[PDB]
Amino acid sequence: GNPLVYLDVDANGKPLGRVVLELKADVVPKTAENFRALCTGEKGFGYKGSTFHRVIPSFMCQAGDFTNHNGTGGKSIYGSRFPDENFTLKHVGPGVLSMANAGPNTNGSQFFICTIKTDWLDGQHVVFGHVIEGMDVVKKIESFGSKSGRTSKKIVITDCGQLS
Ligand SMILES: O[C@@H]1CO[C@@H]2C[C@H]1Nc1ccccc12
Repeated sequence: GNPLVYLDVDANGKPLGRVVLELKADVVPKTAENFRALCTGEKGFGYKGSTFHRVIPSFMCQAGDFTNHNGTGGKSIYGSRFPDENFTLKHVGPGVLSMANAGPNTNGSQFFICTIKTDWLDGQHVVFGHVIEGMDVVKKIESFGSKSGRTSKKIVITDCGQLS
């Protein structure tokens, strides 16, 4: 069974609500497991307390750099980077959960949730899940972004974890 995990997100300390994500461990077990474990914090580090640092309306919301908080950092539960597992899942529309990277085989912890079909990323970013509920919360996050990616409020993952 695929994990169900959640992100509780605030904007300047004000709750926006909860995003619930299905992780496709049945297709990309290593990538799903990394994200699941970073939600629970069970390795001693993870997403709790970190930010959505790059948010671009009509594109995507990017988070997961819990070390440098600016797109340069993050790390996986395996090491500083891990290979692209596969590209079987595609960026088919809004709600897709996919790995940010810095080129081939540079997955760490940064990730993005799409607010549009980002099919030009197929074959280059590992898709590993989708939004089950809370896409309205993703839209609220999106509303505090801008074309440069700079956010107009501090968007924080106040809490995260696993539901099943
Ligand atoms: O080691 C890799 C590559 O450098 C950082 C940290 C980690 N993942 C990642 C993903 C997107 C952007 C930058 C990075």
